[PDB]
Amino acid sequence: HQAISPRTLNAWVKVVEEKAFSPEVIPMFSALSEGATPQDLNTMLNTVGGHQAAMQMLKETINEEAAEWDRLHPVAMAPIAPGQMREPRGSDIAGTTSTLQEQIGWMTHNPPIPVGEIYKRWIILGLNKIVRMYS
Amino acid sequence: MVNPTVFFDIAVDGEPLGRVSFELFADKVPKTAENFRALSTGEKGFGYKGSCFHRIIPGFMCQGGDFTRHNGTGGKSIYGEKFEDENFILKHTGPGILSMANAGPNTNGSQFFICTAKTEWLDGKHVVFGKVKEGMNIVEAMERFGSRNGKTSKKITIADCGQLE
Repeated sequence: HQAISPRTLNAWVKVVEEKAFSPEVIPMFSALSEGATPQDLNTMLNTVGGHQAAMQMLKETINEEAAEWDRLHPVAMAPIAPGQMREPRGSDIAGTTSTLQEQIGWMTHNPPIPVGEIYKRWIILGLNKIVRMYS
Repeated sequence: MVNPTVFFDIAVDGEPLGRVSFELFADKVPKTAENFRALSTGEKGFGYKGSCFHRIIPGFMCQGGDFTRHNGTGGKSIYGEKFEDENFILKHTGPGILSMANAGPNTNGSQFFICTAKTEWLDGKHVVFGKVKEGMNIVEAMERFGSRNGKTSKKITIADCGQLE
């Protein structure tokens, strides 16, 4: 693991500043976010300055998806067995309540729970909400 | 005495293994102690008699008390709702500690576990409420039926259980 680069970010910043919220933002986001951890996905999103209303629309979708995820994935009984990693909650997938090595484990466990791909799908559904409002 | 003593007679695929008894620390965690004591005597008309240790992890613990679904997804306390973590005064100090299993903070029902090792990292996450008095060797035997993910190789049941004194 290497945290995303200022180089990739600059690109996403240039994308959002020019194209606002045209359909083109979505395929771009997907390209720049290849293999991202949740932490990296949030660093990309945090780089957006302004567009507060649209950023809140994204957050609402992320919160809704995360709660759906919890609903469909009941917590297993603790205590967790030695060696085993706990199952991710919605907030873990979105990066608020998890660490980076946890994200890495899930992504690299057997098989993977690909918490980056999951969170990215939620983000994408939020970007679709924004694109349909603005364009 | 203030602290009650409970016994479980354990069977393996119907065959008697032996008896394990516990001291319940009612003097430190009276609400958690009373739940397990009442489930052990059956006095509320439901409880542990006949239920199974559904998850046994060698070198870690033995877990049971789901007498409603028998697989971890059930359990129910005597209080008509899951109940808060009473306190975390007592620690997970080695084999024979009796502690509550849970699905997060303040979600105690009827599931419990018996430590077969020191598990200090559980301190502050599971409420310790008792300890094995007699029968630790029976606990150690039960551990041989577990596996790394907890699946048991034979049906480990609480054939009978109640209060001593």
